[PDB]
Amino acid sequence: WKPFETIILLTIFANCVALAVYLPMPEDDNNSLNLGLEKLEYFFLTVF
Amino acid sequence: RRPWYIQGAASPKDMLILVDVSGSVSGLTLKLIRTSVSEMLETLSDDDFVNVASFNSNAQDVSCFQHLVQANVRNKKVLKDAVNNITAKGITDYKK
Ligand SMILES: [Ca+2]
Repeated sequence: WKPFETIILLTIFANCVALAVYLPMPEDDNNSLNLGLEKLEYFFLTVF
Repeated sequence: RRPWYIQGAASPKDMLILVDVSGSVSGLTLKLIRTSVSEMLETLSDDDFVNVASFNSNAQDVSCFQHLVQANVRNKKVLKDAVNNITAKGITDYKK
């Protein structure tokens, strides 16, 4: 009943932004940002 | 690119060609890399020593040489044949 929905809205927007800045690479190649965003996926998964 | 010009323009070399075969070079850039390596080999003479190596999260030679070779017609042909066989797969690692 608290304004706890707005926090979830903001974290959903953050998850969307994280998905957007992901850069697909060919043939199992990666960069540092992609490795960083993969770890961040656990932060969203546990909160949800 | 003539042999006499190349001879008179510099001194004998110890060249080592380091080719990136990580995943991101897949496509047009790999084909251009192969052609460019062949063209660069075309500029070497019998006083020059060359070897071609590749790396994708692990560095290795492209052929059965494993060190610098005389870069005569036969060795250059072997290096060209080995270079026109590399595929792009893996993660880039410049330190290795
Ligand atoms: Ca790369």
